[PDB]
Amino acid sequence: RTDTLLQLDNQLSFALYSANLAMHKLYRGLLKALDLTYPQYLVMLVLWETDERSVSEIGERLYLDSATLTPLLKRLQAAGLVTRTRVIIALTETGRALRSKAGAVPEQVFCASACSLDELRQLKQELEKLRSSLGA
Amino acid sequence: ARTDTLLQLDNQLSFALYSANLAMHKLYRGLLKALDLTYPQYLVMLVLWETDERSVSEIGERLYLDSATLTPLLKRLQAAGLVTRTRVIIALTETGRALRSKAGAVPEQVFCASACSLDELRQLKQELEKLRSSLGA
Repeated sequence: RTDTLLQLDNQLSFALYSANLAMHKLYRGLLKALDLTYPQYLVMLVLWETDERSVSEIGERLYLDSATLTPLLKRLQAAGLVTRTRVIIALTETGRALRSKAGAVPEQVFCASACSLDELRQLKQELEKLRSSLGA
Repeated sequence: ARTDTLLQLDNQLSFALYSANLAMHKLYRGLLKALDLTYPQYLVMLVLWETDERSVSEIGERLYLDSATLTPLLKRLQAAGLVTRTRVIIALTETGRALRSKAGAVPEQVFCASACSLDELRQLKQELEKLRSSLGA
């Protein structure tokens, strides 16, 4: 009997997949004013904390390979938010200015999660533990 | 204020979720190669292996996916001869039903790779379920 092992409700992957999509849906609404997609927003988070990073450094930080990150950088550059120069990525004046408009986003996500601070930190910790166990 | 601390990558629950999901996805690209399926196509098979002969709507509300997202997947499953379409209503084929036996190795390896205890895995799954619900409400 192998069926119970494959029931949808018993898959850790599906819970992760569906919660991540729900998070994306929430962000599409939260990032509307700053015209960013979630992954693009992640790149900006990296730059707003540490500017002038190489593509390799950003990819290592976000756990993204070149093929997935490059399109994000291209879109950010075309929007005038970052520069790409031989590759090193840096914020433009408007890209740096965008940070002030994203200040309320984290709090909005915290509220929507319905988690207490400890529940959020505990969940985040377990997810990071899982990420480390799954990845090389 | 120190809006910089609120915006740090390492302080985002969403990133921990996004990156753990990505790691799980990468693992699955390797695991599913033996079944020659993509993750979403696999999810559809999971639904059918538990409850066969389902409508596109039923499969959708089970996976929290809309018809527009499911349509391409079902056509690929059909082309692979794992599923048939009866006009709406998706049913497993002999081949699709047989694929279940070898699919068991997927959850098996995921558990091993997760380096979690049974209790830890189900507890994390429960919290993620709670979050999905909360985010949508």
